[PDB]
Amino acid sequence: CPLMVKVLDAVRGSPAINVAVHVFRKAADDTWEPFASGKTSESGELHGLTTEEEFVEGIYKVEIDTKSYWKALGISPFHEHAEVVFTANDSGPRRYTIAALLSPYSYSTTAVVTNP
Amino acid sequence: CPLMVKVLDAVRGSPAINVAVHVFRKAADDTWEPFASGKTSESGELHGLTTEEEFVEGIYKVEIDTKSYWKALGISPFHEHAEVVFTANDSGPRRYTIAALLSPYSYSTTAVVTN
Amino acid sequence: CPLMVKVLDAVRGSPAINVAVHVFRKAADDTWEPFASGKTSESGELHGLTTEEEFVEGIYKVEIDTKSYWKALGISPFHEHAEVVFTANDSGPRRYTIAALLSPYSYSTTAVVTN
Amino acid sequence: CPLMVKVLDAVRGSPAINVAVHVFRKAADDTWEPFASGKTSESGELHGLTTEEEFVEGIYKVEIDTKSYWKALGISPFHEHAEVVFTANDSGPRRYTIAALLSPYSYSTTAVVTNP
Ligand SMILES: COc1cc(O)c2c(=O)cc(-c3ccc(O)c(O)c3)oc2c1
Ligand SMILES: COc1cc(O)c2c(=O)cc(-c3ccc(O)c(O)c3)oc2c1
Ligand code: NA
Ligand code: NA
Repeated sequence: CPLMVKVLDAVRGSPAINVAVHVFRKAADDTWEPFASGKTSESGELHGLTTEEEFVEGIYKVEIDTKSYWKALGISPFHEHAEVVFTANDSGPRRYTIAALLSPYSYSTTAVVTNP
Repeated sequence: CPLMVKVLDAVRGSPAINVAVHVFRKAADDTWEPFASGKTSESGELHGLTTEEEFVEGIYKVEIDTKSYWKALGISPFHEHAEVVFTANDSGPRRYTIAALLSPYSYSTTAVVTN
Repeated sequence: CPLMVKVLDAVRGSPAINVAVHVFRKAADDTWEPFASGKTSESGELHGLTTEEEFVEGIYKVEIDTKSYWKALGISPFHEHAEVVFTANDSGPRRYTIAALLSPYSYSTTAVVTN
Repeated sequence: CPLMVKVLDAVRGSPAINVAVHVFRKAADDTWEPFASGKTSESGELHGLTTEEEFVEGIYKVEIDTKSYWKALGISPFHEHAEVVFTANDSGPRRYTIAALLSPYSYSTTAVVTNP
């Protein structure tokens, strides 16, 4: 898979398990079209969102459902979600790992991009 | 003003100057309505976006134009922009500072909410 | 003052108040010599640590007592402290702000160096 | 191995390769004794620093040689190194991953702690 999402919990020092993730792709009319979705596993990772064939050039938005995550742990957090927006595959196919590190009032996100 | 945005550059160890910032309010039909905008100052800060009277409870989005910032420095970045989406809540402290720390392939954002 | 320390709490979205901070200078024999210290204020800031005359070039270490901060809030943390080690350089801009953003199992630190 | 170090480069969007790491353990006299060292691989990971038997309770310091890393890439960075200091194994053996995300004037570090 050319798109993977990894989420960590900075309060617990653990993977962030059962985090919902929705991916969108900007359409020709400039709307955000639903592209793929899933949830993180016990390891904090979400694999299998898409395929090399389907993951064409485009502008993609990875929404990480942080508020839904934190509230289930009894924490009222600040953000609604984390949104990671990027152009993909503009120089040919790449593999993308989107990582996020979550706290109730803060998050950081990183991308690791590799050429297969 | 109840909303301030502060932007820092983790590559040069400096405020991120002249960065465009757009704030939107979520409307009843779920679209994003322009609310306020500006450019960060020489200190990386953008003050005066709104007033107590206008900044009612609701969902807001702060978009920070990170891509143009990095391109003006000759650096190829990953993200189109950084987006910070949150609910304004009258029960909490009254002053919101949205801080962002920028790198070409990463950013971190924080909310400092005080009285 | 050429050196300021700012500490933020990523769990509560607030300044980190009453955090002990110790600054050390590296001596010729490689040991760490106490240099300045204090506690962060209600704004999470510690001003007045040193002066231009005393803050000569060299290697400095800023230790932030994060463990005591989290324990006073009833939260079990990972780190003993956060340590920031850097060289002061007269060629660069003259004012150093060392910022730290704290979580129980993580921290991030940044240097904002300006004139 | 119960101690692993992972390092990422926030400028390049890549693993941070060939980063030197020195681990110390506080001795009874309160000095920092050299405990293990190594360097990150092509994946940004450093495995095999220690063993379950040798990684006893203690206060450990993981020094990540960030300045040496960045200068080789033609970047004069701010910090000398990142130092991650923590008590380990105080409630019995655990597995620790120390992760760091590096920029020239900033870094963030996280721990993921698991119970085997
Ligand atoms: C199990 O421990 C791991 C494993 C990873 O793959 C990762 C990873 O891929 C990325 C990061 C990370 C660390 C600090 C940040 O501020 C950030 O945005 C990301 O942590 C990990 C920790
Ligand atoms: C001038 O120095 C300052 C001043 C500030 O108010 C701030 C501030 O409000 C927040 C942060 C900050 C630091 C690290 C992060 O990972 C992050 O997301 C934010 O840095 C500052 C630095
Ligand atoms: Na192209
Ligand atoms: Na014990």
